[PDB]
Formats: sequence, C-alpha cells, structure tokens
Amino acid sequence: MQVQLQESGGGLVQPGGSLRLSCAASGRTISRYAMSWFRQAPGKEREFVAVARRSGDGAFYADSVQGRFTVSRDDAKNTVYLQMNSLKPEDTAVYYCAIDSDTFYSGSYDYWGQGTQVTVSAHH
Amino acid sequence: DIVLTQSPASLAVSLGQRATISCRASQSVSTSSYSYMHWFQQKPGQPPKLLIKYASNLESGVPARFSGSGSGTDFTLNIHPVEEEDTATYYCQHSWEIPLTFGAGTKLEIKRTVAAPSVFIFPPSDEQLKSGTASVVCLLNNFYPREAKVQWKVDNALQSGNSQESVTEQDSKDSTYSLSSTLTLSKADYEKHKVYACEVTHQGLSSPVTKSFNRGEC
Amino acid sequence: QAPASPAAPA
Amino acid sequence: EVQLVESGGGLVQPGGSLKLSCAASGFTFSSYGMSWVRQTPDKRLELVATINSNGGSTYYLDSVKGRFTISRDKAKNTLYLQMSSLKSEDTAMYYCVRGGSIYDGYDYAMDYWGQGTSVTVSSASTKGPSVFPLAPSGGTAALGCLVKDYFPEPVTVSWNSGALTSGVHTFPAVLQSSGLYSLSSVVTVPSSSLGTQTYICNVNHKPSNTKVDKKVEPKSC
Repeated sequence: MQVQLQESGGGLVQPGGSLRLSCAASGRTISRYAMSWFRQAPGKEREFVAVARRSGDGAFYADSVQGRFTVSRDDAKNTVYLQMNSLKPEDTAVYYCAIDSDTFYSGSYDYWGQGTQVTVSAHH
Repeated sequence: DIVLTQSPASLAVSLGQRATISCRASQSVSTSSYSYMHWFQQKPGQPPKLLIKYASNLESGVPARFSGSGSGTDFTLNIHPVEEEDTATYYCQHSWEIPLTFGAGTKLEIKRTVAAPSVFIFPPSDEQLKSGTASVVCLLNNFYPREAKVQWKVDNALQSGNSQESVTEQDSKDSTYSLSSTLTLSKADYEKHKVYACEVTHQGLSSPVTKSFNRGEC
Repeated sequence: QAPASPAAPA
Repeated sequence: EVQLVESGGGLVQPGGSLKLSCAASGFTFSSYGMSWVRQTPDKRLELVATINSNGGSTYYLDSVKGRFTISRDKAKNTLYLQMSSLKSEDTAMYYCVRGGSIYDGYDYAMDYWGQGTSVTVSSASTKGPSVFPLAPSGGTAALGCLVKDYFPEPVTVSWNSGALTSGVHTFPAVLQSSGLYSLSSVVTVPSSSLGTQTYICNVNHKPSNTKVDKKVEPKSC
C-alpha cells in the first residue's frame, strides 16, 4: 500500500451545523499531490465534493457545496481537511478522501480511505 | 523601441471575483495630462477588441466591470466582477512613439465548479475505411478544470504515438472545455483488432470512464 | 482621440 | 456601425506576392489613419504598417521595409497592403485596423479591427479535405464530422446551414505527421432526436474551392 488514507471527524450534526473532517496519509508524503473529497449517499453513486491541489495551485468545488465547504492542507502533518458549514440533510453521506497520483492533476485516484459517516438530522 | 512586459502570463479567477493584469513599459509613456497605454480583449475566434484607451478611458460601449489605471511605466487592467464571457487573452499596447508595440498577452481563465467530462467514442466511417485509413475519435465534452487524461486501449494494449489531441478554448457561456483524441491506423492495422476503448480520468470522476466498441458491431 | 505625445512624429 | 472587411489572403509561395484589401464602411474613411496588425501562430500581435488619414505619412515594421506597401483609395474607401518577397515569418492573420496613427499631432487608438485574412507562405500544394461522419442511451447523444487532410488553414464548419449552433464544438485543427491539417466538429443532442431530426455539417475550404454538405445519420443495423 504505497499510500494509506484515514478519514475522521464524521458524526451526527443538526441541520445548519458545522463539521471539520480530516484525512491523514501514511506511506508517501502528500506535498506533491492533489487530495480530493468525495461522498456517497445511500444507494447513490460516489460524487465529487472538493480538491485541494498542491499549495498555490488552488481548490476546486462541486456545485452542491460551493460557498459552504472549504478544503485545506497541512503538508507537514500529511493531512487534508474539509470544513463543512451550513450543513443540510442532503449532505448526509460517507465522506472519502482520495489522492491524485498524477502531479499533472488528471484525477488518477489510486488510493482511497475507508470513509467517515456524516449524518445531518434534526435530533434532541 | 519600447518593450511592454505583462504579468502574469496566465491566471484563473473565480466567477464574481477580481482579475488584475499588469503591464510595465520599458520607459514612461505619460505626460502630466495623458498616458499613452491601451488595453485589448481577444475572445476565442475573434479579433482584438479595444477595452480601455489612454490608460483609464473606458472604450465607448465597453461594460463598466472593466477599468484601467496607472501612469509612467506601470499600468493595470482590473475586471470585477469577472463573468463567464470574460474568458480571453488581454493585451496592452502603447502609442507613445513609433514604433507602436504590444505586450505578449495574459490568458484569463474563468474558474467555475468542477464538471466531469461526458465521454463519447466514434468508430471510423465505412467510407474512410474503404479508402485505406481508420480514424477513431474519442470526445470529452464540457468539463472543468482543463486537466484530463485519455488512454487508447486496443484489445487491452495501451497505445503510444498514434493519437493526437485537440482542446477547445474555454467556453464563453459555461466556462467548460472539450477535448478530442484521434487514434489513426491503416485499414490493415485496424482490422487486426476487435475492441477499441477510450479510457478517461479527470479530477471530477471517482473512477475512470471507458467508452468502447467491437469492430463490426451495430 | 487625444493630442499626440511629445515623442510622436510630424 | 463601423465595418472593416479584409480580403486577398491565402496560400502564396516563398518569394511570391499578394495584395490584401480592406473595405471600410460606417465612418468617414478619409478622417482616420489606418493600420495592418498581424497575429503570428504564437499569438503575438505586431503592427506591420500604418498610414495617416490623407496618405502622406506611412510607417513600416523594419522587417517588411522594401517588401510591403500600405496605400489607400478614397474613391473605394479601401485600404491596401501589397506584400512582395514573402517569407515564412510573414505567415499570420492580417487585421485591418481603424487607428494606430499618431501623425499630424493627433493620437487615434486602434478602436476597430476586422475579422482578419489569413496568409500562409509555403511551397506546399493546396489539398481539399475529405469529410467523414462521426456517428453516435443516457438521454444525450453526440455526432459530428471529421474534416481530414487539408492544406492550408482554415476550414469553416456550420450545422443545419447555421440553424444548429447550440452544443457545437468545432475543434482547433491539428497538424498531422504528414504536414496536412485535420479537425472534427461535433454537436450533442437529445438521444430521442436520432431518426426524428436531420443533422448535416456544412464544410468550406476556400483555398481548394471545396464545399461539402454531409448528412450525418446513425447506422441502421
């Protein structure tokens, strides 16, 4: 396993609430590679959420999360983050991080985390 | 002769945000009353269009999101808020003295949300095949950002040195790109193989998209 | 449409 | 409305001659200095020549002196560029431009540019293209025309004679290993329209006097 990824920070949140996910990488160092977030709702295709390219090459977002979610990186800790604000029930899903193996940013997602469950549901 | 140096060579600016493009002249092109610097926009497939004259004068009929400033050697073109139609190359030009010269241009990409490519594969026409050549075309339609990877597999073998790609300029309405990859073989070489596959990756795809056909199949 | 610069020709 | 329409470009042999024409309308032609600006394949812009409003003052790019002549005809509201002893470096798009004149104590900006006329300086022979169909589930289908093996640029492509413009991508040409160009023009439509709606590409290569309308149908099988 040239890279292992572990998502964390998943959990149950009220609609309107915030969560910060982490994706820790072990194996290779992350500095040279874009890191992406994807999500899968129940019986749905995996869908793109966000990408943090190398520091200075910018962040890109899905239509569904533009303005509410921010991706960021800490190369020193080989970790990437997803700050999720203004959460909606439609955001409920397993969130995955993946590494783009291609330094030319073609989306060659060879390594994936196991996922972290996010549930946006009004509760007590 | 005056040299104009633009910076940066290219930039991407999120929809609704400000694009700032710089032009530096090798000597002053200003009196205390006039600055002899001009700015042009060149949209894909169009001639240059005058945006700003004498550094800060909005060319009649040009939208107010465009502005120019500066004096002496240092000039700026500001676009705020950027809109899809602003995808273009921008040039500065002075009229201080003979010869009139241009900067080398700054390419502005409008940054939008991620859109994965729609993928389509086309077999060579019977008409081309008769004539002794096979052109196989793979289309990646309406994707952003621009980076993509297309691999040809013929009966599960990666192809090398028999394909060419063409990429459209960014779309002025939806800020996407489209890409063609054309695999070219002799009739003879084409007919030695069954399965023709285009395999596509992009940052907006969770896994590679393959489009394929079997030679002769309906 | 401006007066020519001082560096402009005849 | 200001209009500047260039003509006279095309394929010309090294050492050969061409005369570009620019028909001007929508303004008092004699009141304005005029320029020719060329754009080379690297996309750099370079002023080639300027003529003042009356024709008594002209500027030439050093590298075209003794080769090119800019002139104007008041009768015809027409600007000319005579190009002689043509070189590889002169291959470019040539734009007719109102302004770029700083003569006679007045500065007039380059405020109107024509669509441009292409010049290709080469000993290679003209070749007209072959036009082949690109023939198609998920609600959306794609079709197109492959415009193969032509010289020189350019080719133009319309669909359904200019009635289909929505979802059309005509790709930049590629230079093949053979020194001939090739492009595709594609269009996306509802999967449902195949059989119902007729789709024809209209291909024009003026240098070879080649015009081709090709019906693009999915295969009956």
